[PDB]
Amino acid sequence: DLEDNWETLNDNLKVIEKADNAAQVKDALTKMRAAALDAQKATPPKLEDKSPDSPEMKDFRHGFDILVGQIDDALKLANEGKVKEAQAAAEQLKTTRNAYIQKYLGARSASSLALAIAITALYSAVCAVGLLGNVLVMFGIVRYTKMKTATNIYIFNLALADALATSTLPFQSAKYLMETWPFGELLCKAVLSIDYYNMFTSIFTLTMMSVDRYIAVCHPVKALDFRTPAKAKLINICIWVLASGVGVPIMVMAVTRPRDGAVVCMLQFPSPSWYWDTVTKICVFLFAFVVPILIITVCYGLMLLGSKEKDRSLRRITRMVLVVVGAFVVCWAPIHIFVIVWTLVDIDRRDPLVVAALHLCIALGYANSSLNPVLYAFLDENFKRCFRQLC
Amino acid sequence: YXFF
Repeated sequence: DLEDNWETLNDNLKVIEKADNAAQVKDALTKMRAAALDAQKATPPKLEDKSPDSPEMKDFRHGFDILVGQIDDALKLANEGKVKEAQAAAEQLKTTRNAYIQKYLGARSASSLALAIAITALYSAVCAVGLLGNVLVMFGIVRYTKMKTATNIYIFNLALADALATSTLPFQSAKYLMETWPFGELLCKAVLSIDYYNMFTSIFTLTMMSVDRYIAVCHPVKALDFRTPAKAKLINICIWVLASGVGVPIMVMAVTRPRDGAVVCMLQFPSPSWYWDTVTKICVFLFAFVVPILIITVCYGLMLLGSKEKDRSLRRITRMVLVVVGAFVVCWAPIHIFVIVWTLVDIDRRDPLVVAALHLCIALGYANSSLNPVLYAFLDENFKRCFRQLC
Repeated sequence: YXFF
């Protein structure tokens, strides 16, 4: 609410500095005076919850009574037609603002801190699970010769992308808490492109697992030729190369720049950025979400259409993939919707309940990576055994 | 995902 008011002071100030007449100068002043009075009413973060009559609080409030006074002065001039004089008077109050009140602003809200700590918690929590949980999955598959299944080789691929994903989390946590990116450009590039690799390689593998189940079920004759592990490895590598059609351009495009007191990691789309940004944001929604989903739904639709333990086994393994597919969807469906709203429907983007909910369901996205290894070891018996065998 |  206050930074909003401080925003309109600054903005109206430079409207006066670019003005050509008394009316439009006057109007601007009259806005600032309102801004400065609703700002005076407000308590700022540096003064989190001091005595409503502490020296520092009395002193902050004073700064505004001063500023207002000066606005009523400039407004007396503009009223009398004295434009330039009103403009000069406006110049001196930018300073009088900064000299007195500015020392009270800039700090982070206690709520905001709480969010940051809450995130760091969840992140650390996800991170400790997923990073562990998928290193196990990756270790378990390679080590034990008994585990080289076509579908399991695809899982390896997921456990890899998920692992890589969950290695970036503490860096994001530190970025949130300390309000800056202290890790340098290379690692900025590393972290973002990893975040994109994670989305595509996952959803492409999950499409190919689905394609895999389908040929398994509906074309068991044909399957024997295409359902080998060596080939799954090949498709895994294809999934990665293909994904690099989106991952490498981000690798280059991602960069580190200083902005308004901090260092921030971000994407740099060739101008127009806001357009190309949307372009990509749509493609990621189509080609890493709906379009692969439609394929999966088809694959699964068709399977609605042999020995004792093998028929039971297919069912169990097939039913596993649907859950991980579904579990995936429900984790990412929230955030993929939110981002498309965020970048098309102009809602209110600074609200507590909004920002939190966004962050609190980006978190769900990343929670998908810690969930996976659990689902593997609770819906696959061989995984269930291995995980409680170790310890 | 996502970011600036």
